[PDB]
Amino acid sequence: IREGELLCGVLDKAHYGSSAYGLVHCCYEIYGGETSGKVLTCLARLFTA
Amino acid sequence: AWDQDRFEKNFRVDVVHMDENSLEFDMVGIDAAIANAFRRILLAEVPTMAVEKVLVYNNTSIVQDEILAHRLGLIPIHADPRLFEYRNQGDEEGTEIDTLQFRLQVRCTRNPHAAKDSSDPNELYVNHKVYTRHMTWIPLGNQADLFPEGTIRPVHDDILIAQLRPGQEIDLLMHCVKGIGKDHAKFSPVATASYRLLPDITLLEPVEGEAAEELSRCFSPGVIEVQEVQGKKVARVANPRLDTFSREIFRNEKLKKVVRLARVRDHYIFSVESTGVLPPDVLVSEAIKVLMGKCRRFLDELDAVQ
Amino acid sequence: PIGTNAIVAVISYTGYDMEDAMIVNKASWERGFAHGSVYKSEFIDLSEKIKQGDSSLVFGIKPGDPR
Amino acid sequence: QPMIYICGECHTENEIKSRDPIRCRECGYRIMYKKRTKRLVVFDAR
Amino acid sequence: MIIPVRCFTCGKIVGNKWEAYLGLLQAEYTEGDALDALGLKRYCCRRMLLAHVDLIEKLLNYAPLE
Amino acid sequence: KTALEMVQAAGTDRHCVTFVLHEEDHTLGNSLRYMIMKNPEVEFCGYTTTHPSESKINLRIQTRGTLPAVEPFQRGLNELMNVCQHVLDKFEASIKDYKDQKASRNE
Repeated sequence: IREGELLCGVLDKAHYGSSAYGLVHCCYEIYGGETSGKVLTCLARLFTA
Repeated sequence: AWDQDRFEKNFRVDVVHMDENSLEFDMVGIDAAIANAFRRILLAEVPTMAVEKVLVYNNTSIVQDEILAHRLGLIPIHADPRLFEYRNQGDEEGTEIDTLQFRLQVRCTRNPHAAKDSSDPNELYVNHKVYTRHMTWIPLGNQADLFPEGTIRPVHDDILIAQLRPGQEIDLLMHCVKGIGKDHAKFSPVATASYRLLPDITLLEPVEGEAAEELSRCFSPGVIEVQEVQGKKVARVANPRLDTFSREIFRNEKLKKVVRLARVRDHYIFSVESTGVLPPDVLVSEAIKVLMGKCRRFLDELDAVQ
Repeated sequence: PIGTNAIVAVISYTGYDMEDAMIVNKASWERGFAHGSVYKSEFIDLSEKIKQGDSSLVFGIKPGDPR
Repeated sequence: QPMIYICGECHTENEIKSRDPIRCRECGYRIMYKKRTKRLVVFDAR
Repeated sequence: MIIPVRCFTCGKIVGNKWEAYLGLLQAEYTEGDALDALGLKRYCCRRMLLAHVDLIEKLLNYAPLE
Repeated sequence: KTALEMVQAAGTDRHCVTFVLHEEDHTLGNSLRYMIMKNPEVEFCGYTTTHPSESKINLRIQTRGTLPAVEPFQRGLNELMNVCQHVLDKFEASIKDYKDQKASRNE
């Protein structure tokens, strides 16, 4: 990911999963909390629909 | 973009069979998100009449009365849904305009002069299989002036309701009303309503030799007509419409690429199955009517707000 | 016989189904899918409490509040 | 009009009226039911 | 208990085929043929008869008959 | 007794606003939308169903220029209804055709 546009590679267990060095992991560290939570819920909704 | 006439050049509705309580017609040339709207409107919107209030006088059968009351509701009245009004809110009595009114009474007894046998109850009994022809319509006010004979009646006069033994009886007095198909499930005017897209079987190779045996068994009953231009059977499709995508072609490592299974883009095929409240044609027409009327409502509202 | 049949289609069509939660068509739940009823039969004896006289159970002569 | 009951083992009415035994004045056996009065009652069927 | 009125999955009227079912039974068809001749095609309506078991012809015997 | 109502966006006005129908399903909110889409002046058009235990939907419409969205909205309603009218005409025509034919076949 370079400037918020994924360019190669899947999203596997690591990132949206709850582990060190993940996507929702790092979002929270540098943006705050509420935006990480919003990312999580919206991404889940897309993934269901 | 959109253009009326470009479209209206294309649309055609071919019928392939209608009889009583059946219908099957190709809607070639419309886009999915409308066909889906038709099917939904059918299974949920064509209003119908039904039983929704049973009053009990003296139930003394095995069948407990709550369950008889609910087992009634599913019964279809064979009357006209277009000649009534939605029951005004409350008013259990109501008017003439918002009700039928039936009646059931089948007090049972023994057989007057029965033989020694005691083989079957029909010889041993009378009124022990309470059917629906023991229901009888009652008029309210001017229903007589309104309707002719032989209409108001449940649809089959064969739907078993109960079972009695000498000494037991029932006394009901129903109450019919009007409603829609989504407020409950005893309102669906049809059994089924669906659509599958015409399947299109294109041999990406001419199949030949002895394949005919396994091909003819790879597919639905009559699809590939073994054809013998020189006494030697070759295959060609008799009807690509008669198949359900067995997909039983792939299990043979070889015949996975000598054919091609797919769908034609927009070649929907409805099929309606009415219960009997109305024959399917009036059903389709009424569905379309209610769609159009809904849209008129919205538009006129947008108009009267500005 | 102990239970009633059913049609299963096994897909993740809603998300709802995981850790054993499952969705049931609402129509075929109106059409009669395994409706139930329970008979609880309480029991009473007025000999339980020792009182004077021939206490047995009956609506008295006295005009009961006519509900 | 008055109260009615049925004997269990033989099914023959007993009509308990007075202050009295609880035995079917013909049927030796003794345990009782009640009988149904024709009434009106509302019952939805949704 | 007694045969239900409308099928579970789809909605057809099935609350009448029972009598004709026993009928086409006495004429000795193998049930596959009976449920065919009675005009039922989608299987979710066939398992409504191929597996019903009647509990009033076995429960009425305790009738308080007279 | 509202049956159509719009809440005006904070960001701008009348090229992005969002509608709130009432009493609906995936029938309209999935036919009407497809109809609006054909219109080329519109940027964004999508719908959702705010709440399962209620029956009201949400319609989102966004447009390039400065004309409000009321115009694409209304023209979409009109397009759809004229469509259905033609379809019904062809339907009943074909019905009576095959009926009289079937009668003619067996006489």
